[PDB]
Amino acid sequence: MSNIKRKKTRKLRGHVSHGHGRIGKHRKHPGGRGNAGGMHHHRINFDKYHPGYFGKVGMRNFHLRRQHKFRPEINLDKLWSLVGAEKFAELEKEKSTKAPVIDLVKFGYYKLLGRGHLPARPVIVKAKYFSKKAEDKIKKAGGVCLLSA
Amino acid sequence: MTIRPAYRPKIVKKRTKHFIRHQSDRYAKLSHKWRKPKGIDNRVRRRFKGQYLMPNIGYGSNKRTRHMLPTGFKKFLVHNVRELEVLLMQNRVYCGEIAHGVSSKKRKEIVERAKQLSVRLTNPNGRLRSQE
Amino acid sequence: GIDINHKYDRKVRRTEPKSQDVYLRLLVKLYRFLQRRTNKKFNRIILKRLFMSKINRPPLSLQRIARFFKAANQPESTIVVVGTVTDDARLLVVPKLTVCALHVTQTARERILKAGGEVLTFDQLALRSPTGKNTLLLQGRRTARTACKHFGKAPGVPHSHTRPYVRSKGRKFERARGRRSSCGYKK
RNA sequence: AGAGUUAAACAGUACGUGAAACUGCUUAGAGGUUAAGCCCGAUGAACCUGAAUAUCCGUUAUGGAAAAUUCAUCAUUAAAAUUGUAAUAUUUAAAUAAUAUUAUGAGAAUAGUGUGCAUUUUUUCCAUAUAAGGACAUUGUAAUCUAUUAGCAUAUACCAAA
RNA sequence: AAGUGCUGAUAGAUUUAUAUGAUUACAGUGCGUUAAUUUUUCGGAAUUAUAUAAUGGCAUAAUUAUCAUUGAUUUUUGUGUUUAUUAUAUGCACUUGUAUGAUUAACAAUGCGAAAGAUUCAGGAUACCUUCGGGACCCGUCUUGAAACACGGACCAAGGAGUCUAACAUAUGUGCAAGUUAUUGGGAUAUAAACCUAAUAGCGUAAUUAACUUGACUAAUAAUGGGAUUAGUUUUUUAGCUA
RNA sequence: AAGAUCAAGGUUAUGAUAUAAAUGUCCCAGUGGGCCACUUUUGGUAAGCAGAACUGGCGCUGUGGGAUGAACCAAACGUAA
RNA sequence: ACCUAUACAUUACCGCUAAAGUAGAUGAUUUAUAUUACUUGUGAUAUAAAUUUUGAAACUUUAGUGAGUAGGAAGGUACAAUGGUAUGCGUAGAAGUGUUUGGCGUAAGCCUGCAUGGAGCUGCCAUUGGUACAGAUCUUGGUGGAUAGUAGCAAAUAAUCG
Repeated sequence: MSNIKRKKTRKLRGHVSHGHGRIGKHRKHPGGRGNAGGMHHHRINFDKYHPGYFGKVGMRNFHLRRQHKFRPEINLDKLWSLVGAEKFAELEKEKSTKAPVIDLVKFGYYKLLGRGHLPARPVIVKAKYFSKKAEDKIKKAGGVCLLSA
Repeated sequence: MTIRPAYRPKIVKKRTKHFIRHQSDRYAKLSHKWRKPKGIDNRVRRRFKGQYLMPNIGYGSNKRTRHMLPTGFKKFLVHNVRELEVLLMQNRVYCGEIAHGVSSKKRKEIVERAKQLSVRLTNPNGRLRSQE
Repeated sequence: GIDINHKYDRKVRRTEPKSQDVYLRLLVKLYRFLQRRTNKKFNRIILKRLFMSKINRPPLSLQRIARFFKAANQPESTIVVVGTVTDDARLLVVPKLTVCALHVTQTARERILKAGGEVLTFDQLALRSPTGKNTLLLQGRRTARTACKHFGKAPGVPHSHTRPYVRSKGRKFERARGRRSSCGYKK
């Protein structure tokens, strides 16, 4: 880890003002502490760089317990990565006792998202919540979405 | 006597005088050990004539005369016998310089070994002594 | 009164890779011997391409190796990547080639070796092809990184799509005054 | 103050070690030019440091003296390694390659013997020699080289006016 | 305007030229073609007597540009005549010859390494003294500017001031990588370490709207598509060069 | 009208140059108290005064020169012959 | 005509920047020769002689330039500690410290000698910091010039014989 031997503050001895300019010397809190005055002196610096700083986009949601809404997402970009790699080539086979029934829910992703374009191979996806578009491309691949606990 | 290291161009010491630090002759608190004048009032820093010399690179010795003692021999700090044995092949660039912490009994061995190897020692009279 | 030996005379570019890696510099030393001794620009840029910082070296994924095959006049090609080679799960069919790389991630080595391709070190590509015959030099996507987004962070001039430096994304995190026409101004 | 004691009082009760500031003495030197202090150059004093070898046109030629023995010119004998090659195993199935093991051939040397083991050779020392006993150092002249300064001596061209 | 010819003085002269890099080029001289004239008058030396190429000068002709045409000048080309000049046809041996891109040495004198011991010579702003010239105003600092009749600092020693930590951005290195982070804890111990590591959680893997919400389409692929500037490679085709 | 496909083109169509240039990141220090001169100027009788325009210095710059000197002149300083 | 800046020219030398090569050693290269091939003259091979073991995270080699506060970066130096190491040093004298010892480096600073000393200590590669002082009307201790004596030690007379 650490060396103050790699610090340049070591090197700045002496250099009389240690990189903290002779005329205007670095003295404790020259611009007012923190985000102060953000309506005044730092107004340039806040809208630049943080702009939405300040007011409101109000819809106060008293007691959002983020278990109701949590809903993690898998894309239809990916979705075939739920299928173990040596079985992934095994169902490209061509052999049907089929179609591909992937349990999305036990892979922990509440919601199947739309993102588009999978191989023509039919996939049945067992998922709680649907992108209608994810289902639309799955139905074009000839599978289905079977809706799932 | 001892045969000089490898044909040097004459060692230009180019500024010889210890840089001494500005006003060491004014003050015993200000040590002769050089410390560069950074300060806004310095006549030394603006290099006015007659305010001595600030170590500027151009006093720098030729990279051939770099290290050579004027009897040729560059200094190798010899802790003991095995250390001496390094400079057996390197008579003609290096001298054994017996570290001050070494006792006389070992020094007698070092000096003796040094004569065998025919490598110069700079200080033999080191720790010698009409003594036990 | 030299009018004018101002600047820049410090230039720009690494003579030697900024890395302690004893392996990496041996490849540089190898290709540096191959540069002027055998002419040809494949030696000239691979020497440079080892100098490269980790950024400007961003990981080339296996589907990018597989799209290059679809290229005309490219079927017999030993794909060069001076880089980390990363496994793309989404490519169902990974085509045969020998791929020469600095590092290949272990999941990427299995899908090259399954293909059935060889995963090769650059020193064995140098032996095979000192004339760089039938190579293809691939460079990664640097545009991907989160740092590139943040640069240019400016409000005013009808831009940015830049991402403000925000620890937390949500409502009450910089949705309000200055993002929207409602709370004074549009970005 | 002597003396004793102690390895040492250069450990004798601010006591291990022992600084600076500062002061006395001694030793050297000077003293009206800035009060003093200072740097550089030249320079004297004290003080110190550095100091090399063989050759004109080359240092080889030649002679003597000593010593060597695997090698010495090389042969043989023994000892183990190297170069190249192959096999059997492993590594990577297999290939090339590499590695362990094993084997062959080419050779070179460490020890022993041998023409000789100073028939001679070779190795090792010494002397003498051509301009000259030299090139470390400092000096002379002359020939050159780079930058430059300052003259000399030689001969034209053209233009105006004449 | 002509290296036509030539003298003096000044300072410099890295020369590790095989650390892991050159010593090559030319010239002189001798060798074995001859003759003739001349000079020294000995040894030798010069010029003249060939072929080839170039160039200038003469005459002639064509073009092209130009000052104006009486006459000149230009760039290009050809031809004839004669003459001069210069280069090529001048190889090999030897060479203290010239240069070889920082080419200082021929040649010589002197001191002297004279065993340990140690003479003699050369060279020196060590400390410091001396003698001469010249230069040197007090640092730190704020300040436009400090030697200031600006401020602190009598003098000296030792403590003594851009840190640590949480959380953060950027640069970079490292590990692994579409994932990563074990160390909350448990297993274990050579012990507050190392080794092992259940399970989550964090962040990343979709964002944006206030939120409800919905979902980046195209294609297994298209590093976003197309397009324009871009590298690197393979590649049609051709030329030159080298092997 | 754009995107734009196709074919034609002697010499690239002022002059010197390029210390290579362009580009990005740091959101980096330091600065936000200037001072002086040529020239141009406003206020003021004027000022070593208050304030602009352009440009150079000084600020951050000694050295040589103006006897002297922050700034003017000449000139930008590795170390020496 | 003369004088003359760190300017200007040249040269050696420092640094920084630039620009180029350097990395077949069971091999390469040079030199001399004997043999063989071709040829006039060259190469191959054999032999003998010689050079070459490159911090190739540097050297050899090259050129142009250097004011500098604020500031930035780069590379060292010193100081205390720690892992490793030099089969480190050491009471036969460590460390410390005084020091016209000698020398090295542009410097930061280093070593050594000599004297004093008495018990422990250092170099190198990595590793961490309460890490380097002249100052802060700095702190704390010590010490000067003022000044071995200048202020003064003087109000209430002030003793004195002895």
